[PDB]
Amino acid sequence: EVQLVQSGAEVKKPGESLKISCKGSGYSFTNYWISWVRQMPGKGLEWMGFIDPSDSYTNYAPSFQGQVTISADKSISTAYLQWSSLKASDTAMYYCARQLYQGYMDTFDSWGQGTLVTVSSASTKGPSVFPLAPCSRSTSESTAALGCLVKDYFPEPVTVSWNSGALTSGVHTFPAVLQSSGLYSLSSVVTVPSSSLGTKTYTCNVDHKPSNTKVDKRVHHHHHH
Amino acid sequence: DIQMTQSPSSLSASVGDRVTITCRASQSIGLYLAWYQQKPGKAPKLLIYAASSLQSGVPSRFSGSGSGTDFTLTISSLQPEDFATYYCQQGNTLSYTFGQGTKVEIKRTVAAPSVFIFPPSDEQLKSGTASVVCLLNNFYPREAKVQWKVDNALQSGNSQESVTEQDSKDSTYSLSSTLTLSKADYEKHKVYACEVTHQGLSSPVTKSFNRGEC
Ligand SMILES: [Zn+2]
Ligand SMILES: [Zn+2]
Ligand SMILES: [Zn+2]
Repeated sequence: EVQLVQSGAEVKKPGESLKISCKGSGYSFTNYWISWVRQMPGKGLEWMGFIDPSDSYTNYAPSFQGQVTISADKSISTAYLQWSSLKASDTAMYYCARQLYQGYMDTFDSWGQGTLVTVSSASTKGPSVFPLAPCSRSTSESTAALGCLVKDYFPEPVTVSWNSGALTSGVHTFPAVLQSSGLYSLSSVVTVPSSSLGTKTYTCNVDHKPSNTKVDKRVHHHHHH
Repeated sequence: DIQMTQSPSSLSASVGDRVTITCRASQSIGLYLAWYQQKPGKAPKLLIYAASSLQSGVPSRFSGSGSGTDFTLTISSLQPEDFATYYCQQGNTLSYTFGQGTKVEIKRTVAAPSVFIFPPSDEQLKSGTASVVCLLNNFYPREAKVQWKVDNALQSGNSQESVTEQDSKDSTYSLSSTLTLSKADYEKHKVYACEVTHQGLSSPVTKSFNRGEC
């Protein structure tokens, strides 16, 4: 089967160079043009440009001309996208796609799995984890919400579990937000029986691979401050 | 270059529905329009090319029509695997351009949010910052208004929020909003409140606490 496999996610600082790659297989690499497409976080698809691997002819969208370089190594059926100097604004998912001319137009019939590129002046940092618990006398209803606030980490992602994975029902772990500090923050919450609040313990388990850290936090509200 | 405009930007539909999404080009592109499907975290998939030609392996419930500047993608008898974002793409001339996407979401009945407020932890306060969190749990539709009030004054510019994707079991959303203050500012005020407006609520719901009585 036709297959494009892209290189792994990259976390970079502004000013650094970066070359990412796209390896084709299951077809004659040299016979099909390859396009690169950008997708910024939460946004749509943007065509960047293409290369004809056979003669190395390239073409770029106006906004990308001079900004990036597309190349190919037919020897190894590989296409490349590269920047001399990254900016935070280059943060996005990047796809390579095979072009198949059908119905008298170029179509992108096969896509790589995407390469996430994060560009930030931030440095790797593990999260702080704080409990989310209701004020002592505010739980009126039969069900209550508890949670953990996972703050000030970089880069994404963290993974959050509850009670070592024993608790999965009613858990919502929210998308991270990027703070003005350049660090991420997210919350994970769970709804539980109001009656269990005095009986059962609830602990969030937060793993952050990039910093090699793991933080457990028992959720409660103290009776003095 | 040629601008592609899709409508609507999002829509909610039920399994079995006939769904129609439109694409408008800023100038004629003849028949040279393709449609793509994309799910979160995943690569796009080609569905239709040359306006109405079905890509090999794509289910025939997908069909495309149109010519010139106005095109439509139709999904007959929408299936559970079809909730996703759809993009048009013109291939008339370079530079190739895509529409901004249409997200097809799951229709269900109105559900009011359950609202919770959480005061900052003592551990956080020790380090100089106070995060106050408001949770809106399991609501539908997605549109919701959260307003923070501190000593009964509306807050602006000091909160961030985010929203889950639709729940796999009940198709609802949840939302978390965080109000961030310095410890010094937190300690000077008394009343912390989040006020929620949503179609499922007859009037706004407010959850609050008093610092020092919490
Ligand atoms: Zn050529
Ligand atoms: Zn005040
Ligand atoms: Zn207290």
